[PDB]
Amino acid sequence: DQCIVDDITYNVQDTFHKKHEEGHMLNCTCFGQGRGRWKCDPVDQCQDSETGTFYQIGDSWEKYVHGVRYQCYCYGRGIGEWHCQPLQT
Amino acid sequence: GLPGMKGHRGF
Ligand SMILES: *[C@@H]1O[C@H](CO)[C@@H](O)[C@H](O)[C@H]1NC(C)=O
Repeated sequence: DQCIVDDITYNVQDTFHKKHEEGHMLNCTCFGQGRGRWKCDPVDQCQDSETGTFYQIGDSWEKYVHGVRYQCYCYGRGIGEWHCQPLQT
Repeated sequence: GLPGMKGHRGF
């Protein structure tokens, strides 16, 4: 048995990643089990409040808020924890 | 919580 997801074929016991339509990342598993069954879980990741954009652990991004430019970073730590800092030289 | 996904032939 196999799994078919987005025109991709996986073997039973295969694991892979997949981007949800909403934009967040998933970790997935192919079970097959007669019907090519597969499941995907929301990965530990960060979601920007303003932009609603998703960032992965280790990712860094910038944003302008009230004319101030920040560098942001996704720590995750099991709670999609992320922090930002004002640009400095 | 964020949604996951599941699938299988005949879905
Ligand atoms: C996703 O990863 C977690 C461990 O971080 C694992 O326990 C879970 O089974 C995975 N989900 C799927 C559907 O593969």
